[PDB]
Amino acid sequence: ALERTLSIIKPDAVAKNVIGQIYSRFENAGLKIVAARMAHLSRADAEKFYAVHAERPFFKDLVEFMISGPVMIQVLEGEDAILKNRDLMGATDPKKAEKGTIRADFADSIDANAVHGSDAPETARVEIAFFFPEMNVYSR
Ligand SMILES: [Cl-]
Repeated sequence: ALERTLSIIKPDAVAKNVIGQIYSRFENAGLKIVAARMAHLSRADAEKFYAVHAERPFFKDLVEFMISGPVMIQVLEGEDAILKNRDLMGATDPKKAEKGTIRADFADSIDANAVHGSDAPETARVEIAFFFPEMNVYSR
């Protein structure tokens, strides 16, 4: 019963050099990094990634904050990986995010919000496949 979710450490949190602290929150919550790479998404990639929000007001900002610098992309595996990741991340608005979460601690605003996590099983499957061939996802 170990599912997988896609996580991105966004360019604001990479720029702060806290990849390690965030990673440790995943690992101490019993999640395992089974795929990882550092990438700089093109605008096009960010758009396909965020397609589900295309005709939305916050789309422009969400793409441009995702492509402003390098990001750290990983597949996290474990029991209830998707929801555990979401608990660790906290609310999308840091202002309304609980103490001890990744966003409360590292997010500068709604746009510069430190991380992404997949929101359900179907989005997790599609996001993992977007960034990684299974050949490079190592279940352990
Ligand atoms: Cl551009």
